[PDB]
This record gives sequence, C-alpha cells and structure tokens, in this order.
Amino acid sequence: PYTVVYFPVRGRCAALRMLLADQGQSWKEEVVTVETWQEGSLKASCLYGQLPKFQDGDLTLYQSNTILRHLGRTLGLYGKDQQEAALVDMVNDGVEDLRCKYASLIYTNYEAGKDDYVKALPGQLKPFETLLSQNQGGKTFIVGDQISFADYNLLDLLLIHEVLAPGCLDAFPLLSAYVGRLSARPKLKAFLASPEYVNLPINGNGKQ
Amino acid sequence: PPYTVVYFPVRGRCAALRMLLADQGQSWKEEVVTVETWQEGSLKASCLYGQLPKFQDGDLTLYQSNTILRHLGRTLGLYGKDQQEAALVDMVNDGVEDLRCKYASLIYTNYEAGKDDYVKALPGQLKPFETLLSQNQGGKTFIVGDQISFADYNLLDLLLIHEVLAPGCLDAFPLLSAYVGRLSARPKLKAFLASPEYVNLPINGNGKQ
Ligand SMILES: N[C@@H](CCC(=O)N[C@@H](CS)C(=O)NCC(=O)O)C(=O)O
Ligand SMILES: N[C@@H](CCC(=O)N[C@@H](CS)C(=O)NCC(=O)O)C(=O)O
Ligand SMILES: O=[N+]([O-])c1ccc(SCCCCCCO)c2nonc12
Ligand SMILES: O=[N+]([O-])c1ccc(SCCCCCCO)c2nonc12
Repeated sequence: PYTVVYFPVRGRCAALRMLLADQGQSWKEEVVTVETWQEGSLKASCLYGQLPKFQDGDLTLYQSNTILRHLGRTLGLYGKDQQEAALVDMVNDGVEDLRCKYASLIYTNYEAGKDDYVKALPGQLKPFETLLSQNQGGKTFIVGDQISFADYNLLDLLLIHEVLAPGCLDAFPLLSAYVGRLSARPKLKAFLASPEYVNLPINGNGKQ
Repeated sequence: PPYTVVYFPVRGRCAALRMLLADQGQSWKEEVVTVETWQEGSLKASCLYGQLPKFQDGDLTLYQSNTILRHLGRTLGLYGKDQQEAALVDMVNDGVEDLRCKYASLIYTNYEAGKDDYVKALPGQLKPFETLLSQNQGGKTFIVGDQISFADYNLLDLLLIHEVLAPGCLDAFPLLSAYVGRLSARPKLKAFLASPEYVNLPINGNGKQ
C-alpha cells in the first residue's frame, strides 16, 4: 500500500494522485498542515527538507518526479521499450520545466508577471501539441499507444493552465481532445469529480 | 559514432553526460553551435523546447539533459541493480537538478547581487548528498548502491562547479570531498577531465563561475 504525505493542496501531488486513481490503486493521505510544518520536526526529517514524501511499503521516497517514475516503472507506465522510455522522460522533463515557471509565477510574481506569462504561454504549449501530432495523429497518448506517468503529469499541467488562462488550448485541437479523452477515463473522471480533488486548492497561496 | 552531442561551446548541462560517456569508454561526436547560428533562429525553432542540448542516438533525437542522462543510464546499465535502486537513483538526480537550477539562476540572472546569499545557503543544499553517502557503505562507494549510476556523474559535476564557485565548500563534508577525489581518479574520467576537450571549454556561457 501507498502513503502520500503532503500539504492540503493539489500542487506537486496532483499528477501522481491522478495516476494512482486511474490505475485503481489504493492509497492513504497524510495531510500536513502549515502549522505542523512550521513546527519543524517533519521538515528536518525530509531528505531535501520538502514534501511530497511517499511511502511504498518499506520504501520511502522524496521528489515528485521520482514518485511518478517509480509508479511508472513498477506499474508498467513507462513505454514499451527503452526508446519510448526516453521519449516519456523527454515529455516529463518538459512538463517539469513549465511547472517550475508556473510555480515561480504563482508564488513569487503573480501580479506583475501574469501578463507576460500568459503572452508567452502559446509558445510553451505548442511543443506538446507537436508531440501529439507526431504520435498516431494525437489519437492516443503522449508517447506510444499506452498511457505513461508523463500523460498524468502533462494532463495536470494542461488543467491548471486552463484555470490560469481560460481558452489557452483553443488553438490546439490535439491537446484539447487529449484533455477531454483522458479526463473521461472512468476512474479518472470519478476522481476528478470527487471532493477529494475539487475541494483542494491548486496552490498553497490561494492563487491560480 | 552512434551518439551526437549538439551544444554551445560550454560545459554547462552537457558536462555530466560527457563525463558518463568518456568514463564508459563510448565514442561520440560533438556538434558545436555558435552564438550567431543560434541567433539566426532556424536551429532553435527546430528544437522541441527551443533549447539545447540536443542528442542523437542513431535516428533517436532527444532533448532535455536529464532525459539524455536517463537514456544513457538505462542503455549502459547505470540505473541501479533493481527497481528500488532505480527509484533511489532518480531521487538523487532530481535533487541534483534542483540545486543546478538554483546555480544556473545565480550564474545567469543574479551573480553579483546573489552570490553572498547563495554561498551562505550552500552547506544546507549540499548536506543531503553527504547524508546519502553516509547511509550507503559509509560513503566509500557510490551515491546509490555498489555500482556507478548516471546520478553519480551528475552529482560529481555539481560538486566540481560548486568548488569553483565557493572554494572549500566541501571542507564541511568529508564524504563528499573523498567522493569527488575518488570518482575523478577513475582512469578514463581522469584522462577526460585533464583533456583540452574538457579544459578549454568554460563552465558557463557568460564567463561567470
Ligand atoms: N523538486 C521537488 C520540490 C518539492 C517542493 O517544492 N516542495 C514544496 C511544496 S510543493 C515544499 O515542501 N515547500 C516547503 C518548504 O520548503 O519548506 C519535488 O518535485 O518534489
Ligand atoms: N530543462 C533543460 C534546460 C535546457 C537549457 O536551459 N538550455 C539552454 C542552454 S543550457 C539554452 O538552450 N538556452 C538558449 C535559449 O533558450 O535560447 C535541460 O535540462 O536540458
Ligand atoms: O511546487 N512549488 O514550487 C510549490 C508548491 C507548493 C507550495 S505550498 C507549501 C505551503 C507550506 C508553506 C511553506 C512555503 O515555503 C509552495 N510554496 O513555494 N513553492 C511551492
Ligand atoms: O542551464 N542553464 O539555465 C543555462 C545554461 C547555459 C546557458 S548559455 C547559452 C548561450 C546561448 C545564448 C545566446 C544569446 O542569444 C544559459 N543561458 O541561460 N540559462 C542557461
């Protein structure tokens, strides 16, 4: 069984939660309040002084993308071969890059930086549209014909950007259809509709 | 060679993967991209995320430095002995990437104003890797398990460039210090690090270090 240790926010656990839900995996949520975190003891015990912390039986992991890659590896969501595995990494690293830019905006420069960020957004999303266009016309997944951890990470990136800049996918038919298609997967649909997801803020500072 | 590295004339985000290839006795081609060629725009427009490095393994074209590291890691058997070790290797590399991003931000956006604060924060940033070494065979081997991983090469570069930025930063970290000496002494890697191919490239693209 799995345990997710995190703040009461979607943030960097959103993608891995979607993965677990869609894959019909059970997990426990250990919700850490800001007050508990500010006490200091849990933070000091964390490898890089940060969350998420993740438990897979006796194995304890840190780093959101390590968790995603671990679940991808152990559950067979990492491409069909080494070639696809490399492409999956390439997508995920791209998602991470834009997530970092997004987080920087949200937490450090929302008011002054939003206009420039949204203006630059089309150019940041186009690589993912291009990737879909080059994989079976964008009719399946981001890499190959089976779902990967990168799909869940990209899906979250796209969902949070729809909130930040409504209509940001309108120019991108493959990304638009991809979001709708993945979101309609029965277990994922149910999770995305649940208060467990809906009633958490996207970020920790009330900005989105 | 089956491998091609496409990059600016700098060490930067290719240093670790080059060390990996050299230490593993692999052949590769270097394709150098000048400031002018980059400013022209055509190569940049053709890159997936508009950035370098670009890497070729036969007809497989990759972008993203850590994607290249993981690809070489998997293919050359530098990704742990099993699934659990693979996760630990990823955990290390993600930590290295996190600090590398902070390093790059200092170098390229805020060197003069940010250096003092960065160097003050540095011991707290390096400590986790010392901790990991201490919990793995007393720090006498590698960062994860008893065989070298792509994370070792990435960590090694991170440590080398930080010793240039903050001389003596590893004085506080005996295991990290010995680790750098040990890995740097690996014969193929030692030869590569001493070679014009490595030495005559700057660490960064703006002449800061
Ligand atoms: N590279 C890390 C970063 C994790 C991170 O930024 N953690 C934040 C929340 S998403 C945190 O624990 N902030 C609290 C702190 O640093 O004190 C990952 O992917 O997990
Ligand atoms: N996430 C990327 C970052 C790549 C990157 O920041 N590339 C820089 C050189 S290291 C670049 O191409 N800058 C030129 C530009 O953006 O025009 C990776 O790991 O490869
Ligand atoms: O992915 N992030 O950069 C990130 C996620 C979540 C949060 S919310 C964490 C709330 C706990 C309070 C401590 C904030 O440093 C972040 N705060 O600064 N960067 C954050
Ligand atoms: O890893 N980096 O963030 C990074 C590496 C190398 C460089 S140097 C690239 C030189 C090309 C610049 C050409 C000027 O139009 C970085 N510049 O900004 N971030 C950089």
